[PDB]
Amino acid sequence: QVQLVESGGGLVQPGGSLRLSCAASGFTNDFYSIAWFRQAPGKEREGVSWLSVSDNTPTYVDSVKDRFTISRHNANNTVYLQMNMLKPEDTAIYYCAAGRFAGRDTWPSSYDYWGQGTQVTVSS
Amino acid sequence: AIRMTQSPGTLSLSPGERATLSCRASQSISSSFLAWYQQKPGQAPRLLIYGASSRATGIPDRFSGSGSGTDFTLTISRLEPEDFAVYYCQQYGTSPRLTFGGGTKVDIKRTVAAPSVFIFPPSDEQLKSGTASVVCLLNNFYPREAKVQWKVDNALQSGNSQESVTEQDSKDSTYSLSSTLTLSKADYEKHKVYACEVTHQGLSSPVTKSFNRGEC
Amino acid sequence: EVQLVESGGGVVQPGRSLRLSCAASGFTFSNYGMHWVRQAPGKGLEWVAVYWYDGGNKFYADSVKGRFTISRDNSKNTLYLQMNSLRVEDTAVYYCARDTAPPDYWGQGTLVTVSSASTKGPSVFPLAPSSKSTSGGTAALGCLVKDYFPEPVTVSWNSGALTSGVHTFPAVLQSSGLYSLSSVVTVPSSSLGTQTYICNVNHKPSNTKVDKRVEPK
Amino acid sequence: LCPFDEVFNATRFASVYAWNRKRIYNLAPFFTFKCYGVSPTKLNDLCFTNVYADSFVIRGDEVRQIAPGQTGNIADYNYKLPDDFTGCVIAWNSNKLDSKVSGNYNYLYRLFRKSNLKPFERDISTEIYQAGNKPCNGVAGFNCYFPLRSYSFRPTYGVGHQPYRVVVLSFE
Repeated sequence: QVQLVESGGGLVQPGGSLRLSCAASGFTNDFYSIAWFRQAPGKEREGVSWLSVSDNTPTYVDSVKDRFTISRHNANNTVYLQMNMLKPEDTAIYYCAAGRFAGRDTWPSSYDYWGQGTQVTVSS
Repeated sequence: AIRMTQSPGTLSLSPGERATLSCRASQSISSSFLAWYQQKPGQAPRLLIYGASSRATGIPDRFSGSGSGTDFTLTISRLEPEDFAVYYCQQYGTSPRLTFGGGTKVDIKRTVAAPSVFIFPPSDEQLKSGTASVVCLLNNFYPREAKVQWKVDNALQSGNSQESVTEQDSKDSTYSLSSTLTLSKADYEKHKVYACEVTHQGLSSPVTKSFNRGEC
Repeated sequence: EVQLVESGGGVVQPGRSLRLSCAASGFTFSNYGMHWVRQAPGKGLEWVAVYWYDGGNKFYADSVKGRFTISRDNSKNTLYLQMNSLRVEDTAVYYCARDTAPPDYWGQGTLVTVSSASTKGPSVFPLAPSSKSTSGGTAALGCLVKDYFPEPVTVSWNSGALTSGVHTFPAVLQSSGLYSLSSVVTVPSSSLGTQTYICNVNHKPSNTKVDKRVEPK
Repeated sequence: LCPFDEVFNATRFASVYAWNRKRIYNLAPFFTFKCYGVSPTKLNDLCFTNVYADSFVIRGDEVRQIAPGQTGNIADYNYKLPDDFTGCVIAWNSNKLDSKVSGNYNYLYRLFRKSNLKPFERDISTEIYQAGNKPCNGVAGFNCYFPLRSYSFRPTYGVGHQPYRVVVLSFE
């Protein structure tokens, strides 16, 4: 029923930009939230950006604060993660996740709905 | 209930040696709930290890714990002179009850020392009061395992003797033991020969010291 | 940092009562559970009772259920143990310790002695050196310190001038309820007829001082 | 003013099985902040009858259970939230306060129970749980276990076994 559609990854040089997209389908209402988890090589899933949809309130970890921007386009029901000033640190598999709540969590297990990850690689 | 058995009962090592202490459990136990202690004579137990492998604040790094399931181990990589003491393990954490281990004593090591045996007749002033105590001294021997048997007219006594053992001497690492035979004055003057026989690792043959009641 | 200090422990006849106290300092007392643990002389550690902080649940070991009562006054940072209908088998060093699994820092440890006797000084009898039982040129002599209560006694030889080769054995509780121990010293047999040997026994509970001269038979 | 400092800045928290309840915005990224049935930006514009503040401590791997329609050891036997729960849940890593440096064995959890807990039910019973056929009669033995176990909060563990102080705000 509920389904998240991810796309937008690729290979980029240090300093470039990238736009990830998470398309949420079978949601009745606007009462859910989106989180972006990146899984570095050998690291655990770690949230980097959160968006409470009903309130349109973003949250970012400090390492991506001014470089990452999360927002939502209402028409296509899609959450976007604009990643600017990319560093080699940002290389990871990015996931978007959904839950029937308004807010944010560092715990992946708190999200009952996910999407298939997209690869983001930053090197020269 | 759970029973914690430590082995061996007495660990005899020299300073600088590696110590391996064992703690065996009657049931399988989550490694999160096992502790180790050090207790010195006259002191409260000082916590060494908790959670099978974690050292409390201040514990030197020569102490290391391991194990899971039913077998746990406390390892001392290098025995320092301050480390010779009594060590208990504990099955805390589960229920309020704090079951403790029986204890393993780590003492100093030494060459085998045969005991010097002495027998003391009861004093004439004590016999004035109706009791006769015969004292048998085992002086400066090692190891601690020693057998002391009282013979009264070549008849083996039982239930009328008590033993006391000294702590391992700091200077020569030997032990001493006193066995005291307590008889009434009437029973004491019924018999003639009083002997305590001593068997110890340092003695080729069991040594018997005796005196005849009334002789000089 | 943190430390505990106990008190109250003392001699008490069977059937009577006694209350122990445990004074805490250096931490927020009201946030921690407390445990009484005891240790009979020459034996191992036995858990007695716990006062949990969370709900206030009190748990007692089966040996002491109904006879002992644990309580606390957080405003005074004090833990108590009321011991009622005391028995001989309750004689032990009682340790105050945290409930923080396992226990981080313990207390001093008071000594509760439950016995039915009266304060009494020891009789001192000589353990005379033998004229023939010389073990390789060395002779043994000592003093039998018998029938006293309670612990302890101190034994010195020649007012402290003789300490080498001296062994003062631990006391044993006889079936009479009184203690008894021997203190011995090994000396050269050649000095038995020349050197005077005197054992100085002191028992402060009964205010008893005894000097017994030990001479060959 | 509503006593919110007494709950968040409290010196110690209660165990999850005996969770305390106190009858009564910007935060930071290291705070788990989930809300159910209501929006955070609208809390200043709403009046409620009663606001309950539940506080306790669990380990990191169990924060997922403090949520409506969840199952597990903590939700079923310690602290359960209803399916129509209206409120927010707040949690943060408190390893510097409830671990080895402090040494706070104030956080317990319930392991055995005959049935699940109803929403907002607190079970402080310490009766020997009967897991077999024979009656326990308060004796810890085979198929008769004490229903409370401990948390062994160590420093070496990785967030999943580290303490998290949870504050659940119910809006009635």
